[PDB]
Amino acid sequence: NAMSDMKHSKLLILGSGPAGYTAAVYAARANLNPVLITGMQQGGQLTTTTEVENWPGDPEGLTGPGLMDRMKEHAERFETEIIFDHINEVDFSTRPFVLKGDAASYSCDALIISTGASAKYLGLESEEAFKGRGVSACATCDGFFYRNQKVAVVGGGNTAVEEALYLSNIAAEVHLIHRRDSFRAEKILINRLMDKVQNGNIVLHTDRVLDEVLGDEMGVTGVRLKDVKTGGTEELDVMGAFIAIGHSPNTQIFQGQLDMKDGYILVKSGLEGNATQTSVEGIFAAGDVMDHNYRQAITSAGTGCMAALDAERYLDSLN
Amino acid sequence: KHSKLLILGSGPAGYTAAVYAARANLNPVLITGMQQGGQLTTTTEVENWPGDPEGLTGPGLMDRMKEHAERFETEIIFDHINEVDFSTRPFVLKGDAASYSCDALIISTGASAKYLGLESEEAFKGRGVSACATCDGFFYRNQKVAVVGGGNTAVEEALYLSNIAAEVHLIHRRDSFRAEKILINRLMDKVQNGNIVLHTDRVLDEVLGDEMGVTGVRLKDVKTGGTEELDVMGAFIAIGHSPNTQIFQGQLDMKDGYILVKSGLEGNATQTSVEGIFAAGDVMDHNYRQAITSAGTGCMAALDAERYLDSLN
Ligand SMILES: Cc1cc2nc3c(=O)[nH]c(=O)nc-3n(C[C@H](O)[C@H](O)[C@H](O)COP(=O)(O)OP(=O)(O)OC[C@H]3O[C@@H](n4cnc5c(N)ncnc54)[C@H](O)[C@@H]3O)c2cc1C
Ligand SMILES: Cc1cc2nc3c(=O)[nH]c(=O)nc-3n(C[C@H](O)[C@H](O)[C@H](O)COP(=O)(O)OP(=O)(O)OC[C@H]3O[C@@H](n4cnc5c(N)ncnc54)[C@H](O)[C@@H]3O)c2cc1C
Ligand SMILES: NC(=O)c1ccc[n+]([C@@H]2O[C@H](COP(=O)([O-])OP(=O)(O)OC[C@H]3O[C@@H](n4cnc5c(N)ncnc54)[C@H](OP(=O)(O)O)[C@@H]3O)[C@@H](O)[C@H]2O)c1
Ligand SMILES: NC(=O)c1ccc[n+]([C@@H]2O[C@H](COP(=O)([O-])OP(=O)(O)OC[C@H]3O[C@@H](n4cnc5c(N)ncnc54)[C@H](OP(=O)(O)O)[C@@H]3O)[C@@H](O)[C@H]2O)c1
Ligand SMILES: C[As](C)(=O)[O-]
Ligand SMILES: C[As](C)(=O)[O-]
Ligand SMILES: [K+]
Ligand SMILES: [K+]
Repeated sequence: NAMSDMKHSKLLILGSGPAGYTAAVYAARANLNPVLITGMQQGGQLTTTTEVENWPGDPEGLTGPGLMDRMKEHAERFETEIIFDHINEVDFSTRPFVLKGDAASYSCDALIISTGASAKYLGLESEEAFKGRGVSACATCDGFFYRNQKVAVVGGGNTAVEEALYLSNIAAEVHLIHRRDSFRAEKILINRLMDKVQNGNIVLHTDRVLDEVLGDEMGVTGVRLKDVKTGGTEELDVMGAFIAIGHSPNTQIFQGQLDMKDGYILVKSGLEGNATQTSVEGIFAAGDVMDHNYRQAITSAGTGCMAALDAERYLDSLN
Repeated sequence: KHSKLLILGSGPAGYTAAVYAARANLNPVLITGMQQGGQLTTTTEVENWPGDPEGLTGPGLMDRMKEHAERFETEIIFDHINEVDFSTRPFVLKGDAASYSCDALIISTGASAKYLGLESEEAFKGRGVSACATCDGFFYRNQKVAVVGGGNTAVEEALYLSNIAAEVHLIHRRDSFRAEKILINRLMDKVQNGNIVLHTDRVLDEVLGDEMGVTGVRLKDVKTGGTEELDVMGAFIAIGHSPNTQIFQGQLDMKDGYILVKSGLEGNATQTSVEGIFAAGDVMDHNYRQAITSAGTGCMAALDAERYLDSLN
């Protein structure tokens, strides 16, 4: 443990997802000697999915972990300095910028924020009570515990549908709960889903919200659903409940210091360059932390590249 | 031939759009244009496509993108659009022999090499003036050649030619280059220890040659106006690219040839000034112009179009 013998670098990148690692590749080739803080989820959100089929140019068989191992190797090839830490506090009122991690503090002249997003929970007291004892937000992490069991999935987007598909090969049955009667997942995934609904072991509970997670002193034994149209409730017996209701941008540490809207970092955007510039000159943002609309790996990688070229131009304008 | 979605262009923006459109069950039809695979098919080394191991080549990446689009059953058509009508719905586009219509359109027709516009430069095209080093470089085996330009393309072309030609004369109107720093390091190693010669603070004043082709160039000093002559067998022009938008003039809002799009943080960012027409890649980006950013906006254009098509019912 050190006393603010701060590590200074010209360019600091927060995050080890596709935006952060693409930013590193471009910044290293620009001779910026980037330093990248991985955060607690090394490799980012893709490391919890098993198949990526829309990373353009890859043959059948890519996995999430596989792509992000390649991305780390690529940043390392250009001598990116990669540090396993997690930033818990920042000071952007001062130059150089100061970021406090759990291991050390860091300072920089330019900062790329690509801290991505974390799984959202419903915010129920019973959901919180059963976390780790049958409530989970990560099906690849916890699915194998439910072999031949009944499990629930809550949500109606790409993550929920993918998690229900993944669990259907492990669990005896998957109860997919969603508050409307149609899904916003990719159509190819909806086709796979509906094939398992009519021929397989997925059961739909549309127009439902999770009212309460039910359980004993050991863990989950069911969920109560509420009909969104009538207010009536029913019970479903399951041993596990996977929460797949979206991801929230990881921006809590920047509150009050960057312009933000609904937790997303605002950037210049536009067609005239400097499109990833935040409200603080010299701080740029890339990936899911500033995109509430597209939220793909390829679009995250693309804005990661833009943040590195923006930062390079900004640092060049200093000297 | 009608389709819900037509994509113009077989570069990384077009093919990423096709992958996403195909997975959205839109049955995309993609027109390749004349340069099948796009600009990247003319570079030998791609080192900043994130996640690829050492040794990726342009044609190799673009072969992979095409297979990816084919896997999801994109319909890929070798044709080139010479005329469009956007005042009608569905939109109508005319290729070399057949006509196409669509309810939604993604334009990702990229950019093509600019020439200086000199009379002698025009006169010697195909006879020693070229804008593509990997297409023509083999013809100058152990010869002296010139490259004009100061960006990533000119520096990469001078480096590529330096393994083929005896001497490469790199001509640029300032004394520093705007290429990636790692490429400038490689260039300066071959300047000090190899067969590349810098002619900084120079512009190409005239291409010289005989009845068969180029035999020299006249350079002009940008500070004094004095001139000198260089003996070369070939001149490669690498002064940037210009967006392939001529066929859209008068039907989409444009600025300097770039198609304008909504942009912004609220979605529909690739929407042009015509509802149901979207643009992605180098046709709408004059600032970043990389394969990875083109792929990203091709993804956005496919998701914008899917929402548009859904809204029709
Ligand atoms: C289950 C699942 C499946 C998916 N499948 C696909 C798919 O098939 N195709 C696709 O295109 N997209 C997919 N996505 C989306 C894709 O994962 C994201 O769009 C992409 O990962 C976003 O990249 P990013 O770099 O912005 O953020 P992330 O990948 O979220 O990475 C953010 C990084 O920031 C770091 N970080 C966070 N907070 C801090 C802090 N305080 N200090 C330092 N570092 C921090 C994290 O540790 C992480 O490394 C999927 C997502 C999920 C959850
Ligand atoms: C020599 C060179 C080296 C490069 N190296 C790199 C690199 O290492 N890394 C990197 O990231 N980027 C590199 N780039 C840039 C990269 O090539 C572009 O950013 C990217 O190709 C743009 O993709 P795109 O799909 O927008 O356009 P393009 O790849 O240009 O594709 C446009 C497509 O549209 C088609 N088209 C044109 N007109 C019509 C029409 N009327 N009808 C139908 N179709 C039409 C064309 O046939 C072509 O298929 C390089 C470029 C060059 C020239
Ligand atoms: N294969 C892939 O490309 C892939 C895989 C995973 C993720 N992604 C991308 O990553 C992003 C995140 O995906 P996601 O599915 O995690 O999020 P998402 O697209 O935001 O979906 C959230 C789903 O949960 C529902 N929901 C949200 N809050 C809720 C609440 N409090 N109670 C009940 N239901 C709630 C939403 O319902 P409504 O529909 O009623 O709002 C929606 O169906 C998306 O852009 C996605 O496309 C892509
Ligand atoms: N490795 C890669 O990532 C890679 C490889 C190739 C291309 N690209 C990208 O694709 C885009 C296109 O690059 P590019 O190099 O083709 O074009 P560019 O970036 O526009 O550079 C054009 C170069 O030519 C010079 N120039 C322009 N017009 C001129 C004229 N009339 N006479 C003399 N000189 C002239 C410019 O000089 P000034 O500098 O004096 O303006 C500049 O040096 C770029 O954004 C580039 O980074 C990337
Ligand atoms: C709206 As702003 C100050 O983040 O460019
Ligand atoms: C920039 As516009 C007129 O296409 O919204
Ligand atoms: K996935
Ligand atoms: K290249």
